[PDB]
Amino acid sequence: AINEYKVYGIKIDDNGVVGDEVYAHIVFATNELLAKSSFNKILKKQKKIKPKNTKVIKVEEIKEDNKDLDVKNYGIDYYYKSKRCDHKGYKEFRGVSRCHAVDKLLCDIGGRHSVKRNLIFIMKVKELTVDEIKKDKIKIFAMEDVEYPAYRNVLRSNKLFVSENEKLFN
Amino acid sequence: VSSHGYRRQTRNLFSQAFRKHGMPNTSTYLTQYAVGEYVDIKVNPAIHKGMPHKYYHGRTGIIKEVNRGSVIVLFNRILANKTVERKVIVGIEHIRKSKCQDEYLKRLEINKKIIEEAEKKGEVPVLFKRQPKGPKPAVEMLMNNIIELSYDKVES
Amino acid sequence: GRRPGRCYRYCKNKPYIKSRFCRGVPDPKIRIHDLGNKNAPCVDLPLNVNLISYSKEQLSSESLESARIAVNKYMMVNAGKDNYHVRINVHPYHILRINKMLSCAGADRLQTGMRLAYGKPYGTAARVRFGQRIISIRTKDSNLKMAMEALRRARYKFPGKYEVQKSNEYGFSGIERSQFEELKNNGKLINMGDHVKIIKEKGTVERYVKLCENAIQ
Amino acid sequence: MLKQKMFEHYKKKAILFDESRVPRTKNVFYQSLFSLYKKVCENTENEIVHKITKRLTMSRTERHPLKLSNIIEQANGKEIVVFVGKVLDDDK
Amino acid sequence: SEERMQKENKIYAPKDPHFYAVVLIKSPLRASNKIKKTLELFRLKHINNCVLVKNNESSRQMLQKIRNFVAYGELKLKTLRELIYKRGSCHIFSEKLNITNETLEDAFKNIRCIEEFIYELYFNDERFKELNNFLNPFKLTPPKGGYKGRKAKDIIEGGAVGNHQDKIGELIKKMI
RNA sequence: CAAGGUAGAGCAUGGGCCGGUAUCCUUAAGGAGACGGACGAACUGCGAAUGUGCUUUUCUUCUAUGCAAGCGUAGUGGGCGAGUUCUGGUAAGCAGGACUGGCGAAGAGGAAUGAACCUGGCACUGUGCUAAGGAACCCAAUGUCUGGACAGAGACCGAAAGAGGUAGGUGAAUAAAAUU
Ligand SMILES: [K+]
Ligand SMILES: [K+]
Ligand SMILES: [K+]
Ligand SMILES: [K+]
Ligand SMILES: [K+]
Ligand SMILES: [K+]
Ligand SMILES: [K+]
Ligand SMILES: [K+]
Ligand SMILES: [K+]
Ligand SMILES: [K+]
Ligand SMILES: [K+]
Ligand SMILES: [Mg+2]
Ligand SMILES: [Mg+2]
Ligand SMILES: [Mg+2]
Ligand SMILES: [Mg+2]
Ligand SMILES: [Mg+2]
Ligand SMILES: [Mg+2]
Ligand SMILES: [Mg+2]
Ligand SMILES: [Mg+2]
Repeated sequence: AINEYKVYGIKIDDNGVVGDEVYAHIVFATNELLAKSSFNKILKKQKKIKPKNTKVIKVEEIKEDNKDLDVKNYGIDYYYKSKRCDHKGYKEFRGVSRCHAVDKLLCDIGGRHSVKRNLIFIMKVKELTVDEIKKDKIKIFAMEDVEYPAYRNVLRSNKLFVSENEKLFN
Repeated sequence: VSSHGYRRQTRNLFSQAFRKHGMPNTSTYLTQYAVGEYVDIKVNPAIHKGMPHKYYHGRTGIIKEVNRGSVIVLFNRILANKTVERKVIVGIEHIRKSKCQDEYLKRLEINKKIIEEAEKKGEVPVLFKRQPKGPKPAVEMLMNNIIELSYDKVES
Repeated sequence: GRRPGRCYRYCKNKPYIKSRFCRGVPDPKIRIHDLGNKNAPCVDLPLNVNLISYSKEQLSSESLESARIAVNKYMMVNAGKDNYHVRINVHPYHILRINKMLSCAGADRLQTGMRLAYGKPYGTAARVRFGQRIISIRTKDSNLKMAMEALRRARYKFPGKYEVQKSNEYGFSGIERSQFEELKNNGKLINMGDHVKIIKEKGTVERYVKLCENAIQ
Repeated sequence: MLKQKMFEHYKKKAILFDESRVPRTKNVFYQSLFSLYKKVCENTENEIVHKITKRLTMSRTERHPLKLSNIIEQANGKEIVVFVGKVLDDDK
Repeated sequence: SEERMQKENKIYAPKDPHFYAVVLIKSPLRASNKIKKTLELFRLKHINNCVLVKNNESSRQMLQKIRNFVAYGELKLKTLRELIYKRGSCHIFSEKLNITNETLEDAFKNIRCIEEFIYELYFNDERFKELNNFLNPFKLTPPKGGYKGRKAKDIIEGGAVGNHQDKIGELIKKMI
């Protein structure tokens, strides 16, 4: 599970509201504290305001509707840190929410490249129509052309030992 | 192995700064000193009489006695896990007036007014203490002029 | 003979240099640092290729000499004498020591074991860090695949990791190719052999004029 | 406010009798006298009584003697003087 | 207030609170003497002790030194009430006692019931020292359901020590 | 409010490596060079973090079941180890220093076993809860989801150098399915 938040904040010195600007940042994280942490990280690297001179005025959660659980196609732009350097790339996913899309990327890179979730950075999330799809993976499922049978058996009962003449699986 | 002369290990200490060689300036000689002032030691390598031992360089103490061209200053030091007072003789070319009491003296000047009024009108002074910086203040913000931030820099 | 390379690989000790304090040091094996067409103007050899370090260690003067011979022989046979310039960037200033001991040990009048153990000079090495340029080439743009293969042969003469990489720079200038052309046209560059000086609006006017009549265009 | 309250408490507790001290003498007339003072202390705050009770518990060497003239010298114009010890003659 | 402010396209952010709450999560027995002295000055002595501290620049530098041992943050009124009612107690000098009407009236001449105490503690800044130094440190249990990760990591890393901000109430509510 | 010259950064006095265009000096060689690259424990033009001292309770916070001059008298004066760093040595369970906690003089639960590692400091009983580490069976508590991986491999385990198989990223082409 992963959530989406938008954080707002200003600069202060020995006195208040020293600049009339307000800064904003949308972030995918698990909770508000991990959200606030990211806001501090970006401010210090793109500007030079350290925490002691900042104040957060607001944090809000962003939520969709999707009462019917309709399935949508999304494209995601990302980078991650390896032992060598920083690696950029783009991949496409299907799901019922932007957060559902984002949790699947994080799982993928951990599986394929052996990276902990805190070393992955999301740059952009975009919802796409059928003509926009670039890579091969999801297109068959998007064009609604897939059926398959079950490969995994399923247990009939919670009992550990059963009679030879009973039905065992599904 | 090392040696134990009076000026051991003073190659960095006891050397003049870049473009600051030569004898002291007139202000050094025209400064008047009094018993009870706080004073600060900084050795001038060009003057060879009245030099203190290099342990005392950069330390601050209190004037105990005043002579023609030298001063006696009181210091404290730890030896064999006990505190010992030490009385150091220094020539006036190797000392400067210390700034360490500056703020306290200003505060005393304010207290000296209040403590008189406190006998006439009140009974006890308000005494004007310092306080450490408190929590972050409250703010009311107009909310036009929003600036967005993003991980646009890819950092190849 | 010599001890194996593993004895002196890592940078354990502080730098130690030939000086009034350290005498009786032997000469390093490498003596020649530039090969090919040394004085060729900066414009004439645009492509730049480097061997780059992915390690922090010491390189012996014996290894540097072996690499020089290897890289040079290849370029000379393939590029021709007038088409390339090679530079070996690192100089072996650090002195290694040995605490020499007898084979017929156990009992002697000589002070045996770890008594009075400080060593005598043994040889020399260069000290190297991550991301440093160890060997550099400039050539014609036709000779990319040749220059790559020349530098590959050095990679087997040194301990640790090293990579062959191509540069953004024009020649042995420090300038990116795009920017170089933009300064060359518009008259701002003066040739100084393997590199360039940039003209600026800084001095007296009669000097500015005298510089500009000398520009590359 | 609080720093004063604290210090004024410490100063008081430094005067009062300890109540876990007892004189080492096996003299029953001396132990009688201590019992009286002890029962007075637990019903008063007066500093003179507390000082007297603490001094009856100290050793023979701690109860050092005084000569008559030195009492007068220290009496500082008072009429009654009190002393937990022995008063000796001054031949001078 | 929030209605009036939004109706004129403006945001209001209140002043930071006057006190933090601190809980001692892990054992101090091998820490340096400088750390041990700092814990003493905050009155923390055994694991799962909890204590209230003035928000101030001196306190914030003390916390920076001990942050690897303690969870800290800010506490809203509802949780402050559950703490004082379920685990509070007091002292005069060396006598430990239950919070009762007689004992309040004795110590603070104008506070007479336990509800007035909580009100002054939350809303009056200038009496905090007197009001705080009357309460003993709170003695809590370990949290019900345990800790989710290695508690010695920072909260950002998924452990239990550091600054939990507005969310310390969740840790304390499992420990009352 | 003082003092400091280490890490980084630099090569302006001193030591010191390689190559130089115009120009200059001679030769008809070489030399100098308006500059670039490479450097020092006993080179410095600049300079941290951490640590040290001074004043102020007229400055937060704690504090009496606490500190304690003075007097009398014991044992000790072979140490060893962890983390961070340093010197000598090819190194060493090697020899020798510095800083903050240990074992010595420290039990209990955990790393199968271990002086020093992780949790965490012990009077004597009873009921609850957690840590570190575990949860097919030995042995108190275990299952779920998504990717990889076929080697008598891995969970415990060695280098420079490499091809093969498979999973992904980025950049070049070509394209009458794609392919390199
Ligand atoms: K000697
Ligand atoms: K051998
Ligand atoms: K032997
Ligand atoms: K230099
Ligand atoms: K140095
Ligand atoms: K002895
Ligand atoms: K022993
Ligand atoms: K111990
Ligand atoms: K065991
Ligand atoms: K062992
Ligand atoms: K079982
Ligand atoms: Mg020294
Ligand atoms: Mg003389
Ligand atoms: Mg060494
Ligand atoms: Mg520990
Ligand atoms: Mg847990
Ligand atoms: Mg350095
Ligand atoms: Mg000995
Ligand atoms: Mg043990």
